[PDB]
Amino acid sequence: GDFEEIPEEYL
Amino acid sequence: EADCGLRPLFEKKSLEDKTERELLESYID
Amino acid sequence: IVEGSDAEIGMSPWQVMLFRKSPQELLCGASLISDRWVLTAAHCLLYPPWDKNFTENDLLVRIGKHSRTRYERNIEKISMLEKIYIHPRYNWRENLDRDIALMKLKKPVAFSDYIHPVCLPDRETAASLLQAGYKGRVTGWGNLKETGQPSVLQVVNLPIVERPVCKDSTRIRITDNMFCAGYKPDEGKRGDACEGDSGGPFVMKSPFNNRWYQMGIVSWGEGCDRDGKYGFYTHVFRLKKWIQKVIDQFG
Ligand SMILES: NC(=[NH2+])c1ccc(CNC(=O)[C@@H]2CCCN2C(=O)[C@H](N)Cc2ccccc2)cc1
Ligand code: NA
Ligand code: NA
Repeated sequence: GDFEEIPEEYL
Repeated sequence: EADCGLRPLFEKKSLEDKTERELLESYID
Repeated sequence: IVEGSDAEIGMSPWQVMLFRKSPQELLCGASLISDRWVLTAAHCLLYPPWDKNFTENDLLVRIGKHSRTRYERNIEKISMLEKIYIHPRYNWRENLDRDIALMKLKKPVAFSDYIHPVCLPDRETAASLLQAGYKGRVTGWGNLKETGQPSVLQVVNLPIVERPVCKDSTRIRITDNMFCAGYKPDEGKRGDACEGDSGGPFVMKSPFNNRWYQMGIVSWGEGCDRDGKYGFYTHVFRLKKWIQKVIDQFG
């Protein structure tokens, strides 16, 4: 829940 | 890898981390 | 990691974080063993008593990290999984015997000051270092207590324990594919891996060639840092023939 979001390119 | 296990920020520039000597001292004598 | 300390930058450049795609969370630790192969614990990927069975598309590998939750722009590298390989005789039904899995990445990761593979032991280094009393180092972003969540990667050095003391500390059946580490209650010092540290490396620095070798994988424990209990680690050297077969057959 506390994770900063990763660049969308990786999902 | 030929270079495996050699850390760029420690072994590769001959720097030691703060607690690796604790391991060395345990490999007795 | 319980009773450990914050890592220095670049101290464990083979440390890998296994990350769940949705909900976005830490799943496990792991280690980099080449530019395309990552080593972890099988229970990180498959554990039917807990309804755990991840597939490649469920996960990401994050390499070069220090901060647990932050996206470390220009430092970490995030990689997709090509394929997972679990030991065919991994014993999830009983005692996590042969708790080891490999992951191949879709593309090779770029090495850097923060990203660098660890060595796997050959028979002689293992014979020389895997001795009661000799200390290794375990790293991870798992729980700080049995019952957070650290801000950054944690590290703790722990001595290997004699196999009879390992055996006498638990009712679980121990095998030659496992070893245990930790301080005894009369030794004063403490420390242990814990939930979330699963799959991360137990490493030792060889005094012969000053290289770091991965001797264990964080596997299991009863509670964390309890007196008279020890952490159990997969014995990497004993399962190395499987490791090499996979990489030799699949690249
Ligand atoms: N060093 C430690 N204190 C420690 C503790 C826990 C973990 C994470 N590993 C686990 O949580 C594993 C997953 C299956 C149950 N489990 C456990 O560690 C169980 N608590 C003990 C157990 C039960 C059945 C078979 C083998 C071991 C990793 C390290
Ligand atoms: Na026992
Ligand atoms: Na203990």
